[PDB]
Amino acid sequence: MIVKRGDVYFADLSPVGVRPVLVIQNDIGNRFSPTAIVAAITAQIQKAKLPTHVEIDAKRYGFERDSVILLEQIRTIDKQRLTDKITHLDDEMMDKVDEALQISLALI
Amino acid sequence: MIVKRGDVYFADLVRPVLVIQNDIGNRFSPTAIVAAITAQIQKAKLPTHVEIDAKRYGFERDSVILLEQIRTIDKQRLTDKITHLDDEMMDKVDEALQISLALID
Amino acid sequence: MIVKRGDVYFADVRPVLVIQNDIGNRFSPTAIVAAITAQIQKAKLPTHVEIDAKRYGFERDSVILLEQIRTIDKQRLTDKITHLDDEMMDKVDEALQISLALI
Amino acid sequence: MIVKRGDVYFADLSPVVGSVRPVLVIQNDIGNRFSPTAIVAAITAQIQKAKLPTHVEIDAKRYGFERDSVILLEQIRTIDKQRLTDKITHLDDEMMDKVDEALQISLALI
Amino acid sequence: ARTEMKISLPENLVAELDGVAMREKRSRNELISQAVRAYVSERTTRHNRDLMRRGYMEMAKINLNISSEAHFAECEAE
Amino acid sequence: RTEMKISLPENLVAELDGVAMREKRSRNELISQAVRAYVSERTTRHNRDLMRRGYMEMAKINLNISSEAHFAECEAETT
Repeated sequence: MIVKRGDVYFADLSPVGVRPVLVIQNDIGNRFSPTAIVAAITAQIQKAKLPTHVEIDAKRYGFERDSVILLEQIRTIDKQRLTDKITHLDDEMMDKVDEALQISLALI
Repeated sequence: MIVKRGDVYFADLVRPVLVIQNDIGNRFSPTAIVAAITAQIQKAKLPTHVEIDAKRYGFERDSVILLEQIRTIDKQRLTDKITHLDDEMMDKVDEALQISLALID
Repeated sequence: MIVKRGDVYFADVRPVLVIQNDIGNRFSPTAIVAAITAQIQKAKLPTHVEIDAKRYGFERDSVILLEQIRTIDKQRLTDKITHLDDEMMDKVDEALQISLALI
Repeated sequence: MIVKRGDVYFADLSPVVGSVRPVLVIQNDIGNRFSPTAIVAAITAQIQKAKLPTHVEIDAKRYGFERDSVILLEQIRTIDKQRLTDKITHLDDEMMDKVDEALQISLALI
Repeated sequence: ARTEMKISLPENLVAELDGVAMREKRSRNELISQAVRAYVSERTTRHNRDLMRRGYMEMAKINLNISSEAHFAECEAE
Repeated sequence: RTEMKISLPENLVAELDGVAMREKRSRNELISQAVRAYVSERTTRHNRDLMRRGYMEMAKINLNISSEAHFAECEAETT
């Protein structure tokens, strides 16, 4: 499967619930590697509560409800757990993810 | 508790793990972001890999760090320390973390 | 050598307490110290500070003599035996002001 | 002998007499009476100006010195009073307030 | 550079300030400006550190839950 | 209480008022406190540097006389 950095998918978090997820790993590895590095997404909040958060508008990106990407919550998973590709985020939204990630991992 | 960036601890499921979160998150949050450490490879050349020879950082084993293999767990699975990587070592790690995450080029 | 105010050393052999400011303790050949003796275990003067053996790793209970102070060459400082906390140094401070009438 | 805090004497720095440097008594007066030892601060004439906040200048004409001198509050030691010979002078409250603040700096006080 | 204003510093503080000026070979404004920057940076930084703590502490229940709910996935990708 | 005229960047004052609205103080109360801290910091460091320089100039004297009076000290010990 061709996953791109910026793609958001549903992921299966079972041993064989389902939660949204944001691919953040480089595209070379996203092709020739079994694993993908992702960043969780939740809808229990609608506003950022940290400089490591990026807001997602529901209507703009086809979500049922407003959500927030959690760049403090990152992990590498098997790509096979990626099922439905919900959307893709533009360069604008990914510049936010970038600076939130550098803060989270002290690349500042 | 006592966790700081660049400290390597043991994990629970055994596993050596480099702590890579910011020191602020490390103090006031239940979760900590680590990077996998393995002894299966001694050399390991590739962009996202960093080399530790044991004869420096109080290590018993020639290990290699994997900035492609990271996870975010509960703080309490971090039991007792090992050492702390000096700045020059951390720079090589970051220099690969950024490649891993596509934050350069 | 980096001597710090509060460091106690052997000197060329009797124990000794460094009491001079830390700037001088770095960029000066000389150090000002205060003798220490073990012929008594209790203070007999307001110019004395007691030192517990077990707390500060001494063979026997000792007393600092803030009436006995002199400046020596740092080179005579050999083994660093210990360092005194802020608590113990507040005692040395008020004992020293009495000894030298800094009320 | 009745030595007072502020008195400056000559002192004999030999193993017995086999002949001497100026010296300033800085210990409290109670101890200066009922104790064999005295705590003093050296004085030199190799300089005429203070080169440190631990120095106090002494004018020659005002205090009857041959040549302008400086008290060295980094140079202090306790000696036997018996080595105090000539009393050369005594310093006023003004000059002793200087010695006081120079001493607290030298020993990290107050 | 931009805005311009009016202050009242103690006579001693300015006298001292000119001391450090005559020495480091700069002007008053170059020094006042540098001083305001340092102070404001110091305050902003500390404020931000305090907002980060407060946020992390508010997010504990969520971050913990979801760190567990995806534990197995992590362990398999080992 | 001298008085003067300064020119701060538009962004720095905007930020400055931020910390003012928060800590409930005025611009001048903050600028004044900022100049103090900076000047204290500079004066202190300057003085530490003059103390070092002086100690290093006084080494030859201080050492000599520390030795010249060594015996006197050693006698006033166990006395």
